[PDB]
Amino acid sequence: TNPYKLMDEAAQKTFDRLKNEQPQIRANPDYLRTIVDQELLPYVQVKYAGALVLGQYYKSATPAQREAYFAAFREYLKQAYGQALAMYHGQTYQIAPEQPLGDKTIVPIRVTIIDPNGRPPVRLDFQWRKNSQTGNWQAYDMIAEGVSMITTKQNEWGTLLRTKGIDGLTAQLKSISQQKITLEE
Ligand SMILES: CCCCCCCCCCCCCCCC(=O)OC[C@H](COP(=O)(O)OCCN)OC(=O)CCCCCCCCCCCCCCC
Repeated sequence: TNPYKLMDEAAQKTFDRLKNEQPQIRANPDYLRTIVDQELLPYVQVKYAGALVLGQYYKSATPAQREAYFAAFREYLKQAYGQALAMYHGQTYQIAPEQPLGDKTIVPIRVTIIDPNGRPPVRLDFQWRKNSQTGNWQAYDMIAEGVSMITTKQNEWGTLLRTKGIDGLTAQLKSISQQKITLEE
């Protein structure tokens, strides 16, 4: 279980479904949520990325609040990444070539989304951590062009956390995950 292979398998499998399952996506755009759930989330440290988004506000949550938060957060990943896969129009991808890992516990792995018409590339640095029990590698952030998504969400949900706490943020996640995914034509 090595992050460069996993990064590449996740990518291969996602692109395959996006190319070959247009009928399913067009019959029901929320079917993108499946492609995210089956091809991308198995490699995502969903609790850890959820907890990082909470920061200070993790310590204060009851187990009940945390489990309701994480459930909401996974639904919210499927919806949000689903809505991003709605931007597919026959892009291809490139992976950073494998480095040796040595003793490193964090590794950034770039996937360049490549436009078929030679429009500008999108550089996504996926952040992989070695799990400290199992040794397995999982993604826990995405740096889109220069910017951490996790930091982007800390900043954007910070008032909602100061005003309404985890419960407020869990209500907003559930709310967004109920938005039907929309397709460009
Ligand atoms: C590896 C396979 C990659 C798939 C790419 C397929 C190509 C399809 C074409 C579309 C181009 C892709 C880039 C879209 C532009 C963009 O980055 O934005 C896509 C959007 C940002 O946009 P927004 O303003 O809607 O944010 C507002 C949306 N709420 O991020 C998101 O979902 C944000 C969600 C991130 C939440 C916290 C971060 C958790 C990190 C966990 C890591 C998960 C994946 C790990 C997998 C191993």
